Amino acid sequence: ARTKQTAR
Amino acid sequence: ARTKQTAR
Amino acid sequence: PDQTWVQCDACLKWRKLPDGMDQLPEKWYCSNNPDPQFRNCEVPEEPE
Amino acid sequence: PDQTWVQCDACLKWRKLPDGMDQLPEKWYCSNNPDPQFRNCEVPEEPE
Ligand SMILES: [Cl-]
Ligand SMILES: [Cl-]
Ligand SMILES: [Zn+2]
Ligand SMILES: [Zn+2]
Ligand SMILES: [Zn+2]
Repeated sequence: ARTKQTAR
Repeated sequence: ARTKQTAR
Repeated sequence: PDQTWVQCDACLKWRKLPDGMDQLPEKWYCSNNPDPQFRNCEVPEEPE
Repeated sequence: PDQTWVQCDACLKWRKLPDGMDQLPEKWYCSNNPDPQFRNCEVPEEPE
């Protein structure tokens, strides 16, 4: 799957 | 919506 | 009457609809399908 | 720990996922979402 990450 | 018809 | 199909605006699969539907939304998705077996994008498109 | 998001392969909206989960399938759809309020393509994408 295509994912991304963003800072909390 | 986008629709089409086909014969039965 | 002939067979109506509607296209999912997301997955672009065509879905058969029953006769005599009320008017459809501008954006229509698999989740809106009255047929409970075809109510998401993961279900493959029925053969023509 | 960063917020993971996954993209629906159908509608292309991004859906937040909880931290636990690697081992996602090759294709992923809104219908697969562990969050039951974001489980179809009609639901708008949450703001970042
Ligand atoms: Cl879906
Ligand atoms: Cl959907
Ligand atoms: Zn669909
Ligand atoms: Zn969908
Ligand atoms: Zn989706």
